Amino acid sequence: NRSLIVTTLLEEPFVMFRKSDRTLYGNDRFEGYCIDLLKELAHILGFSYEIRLVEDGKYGAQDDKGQWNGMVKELIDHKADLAVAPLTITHVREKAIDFSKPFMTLGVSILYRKGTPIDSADDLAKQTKIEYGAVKDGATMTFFKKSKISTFEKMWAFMSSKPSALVKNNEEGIQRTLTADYALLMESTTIEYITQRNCNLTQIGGLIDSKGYGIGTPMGSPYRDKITIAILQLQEEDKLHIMKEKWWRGSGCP
Ligand SMILES: CNC(=O)CC[C@H](C[C@H](N)C(=O)O)C(=O)O
Ligand SMILES: [Cl-]
Ligand SMILES: [K+]
Ligand SMILES: [K+]
Repeated sequence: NRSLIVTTLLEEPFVMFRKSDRTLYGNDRFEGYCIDLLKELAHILGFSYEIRLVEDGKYGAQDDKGQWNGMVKELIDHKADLAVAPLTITHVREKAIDFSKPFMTLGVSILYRKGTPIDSADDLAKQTKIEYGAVKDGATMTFFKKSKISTFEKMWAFMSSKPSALVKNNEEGIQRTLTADYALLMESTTIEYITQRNCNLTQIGGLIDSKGYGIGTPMGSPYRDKITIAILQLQEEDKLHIMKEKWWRGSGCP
């Protein structure tokens, strides 16, 4: 009956500061695919919300003692009711929080400058001249850390010995690919957005795995089921496809 606390972080084109001459405040500060999604869920389900940026700016991972951070920790501590963001649904996380059914499907792939004609992950793993890494404390990093696939094991070994291989966020990571001989391990629908706008960057290879984004909730949340059905209904009508086209719609690359 109360407004729901929504945790998030800034990530183009999912959650961004809207442009204005005015100083903005409250929910009005934000726009993007997840905000559009949040509005539709709120309309369909009849709830209100207050959006808050997660203080540590992280999605969430476990430390050596097994303690979480990021939005995942916000849910665990019940400081937020929902995590509305491009939050990857993973089995390791389902151990701490719950998820709606996925609202978007994606996979891990490679972002790299057009040039050295690498064609796959295997090529990166067998060398060190081209450094590579991932966003710290995100799903992609954790995927590598936990993998039993020989190649990805080789990659994690490399990433974790190399001090700045793992970057604070996408913005930092993308910049590194543009200024250093560096490849970023990143999620594919994001790679898609970036390579349409940065014509010297490209995706290398295809998708190495396949997973989903979902809305996070505290374990046992009373909103989770209701969110899932609304999401399912949005997909049936191709609305999430249309919504994506809206925010990915950009000026192409020769
Ligand atoms: C769409 N957001 C990003 O690419 C930022 C980092 C992401 C965050 C990831 N979806 C996660 O849930 O931890 C990643 O680790 O690949
Ligand atoms: Cl905030
Ligand atoms: K402003
Ligand atoms: K209300």
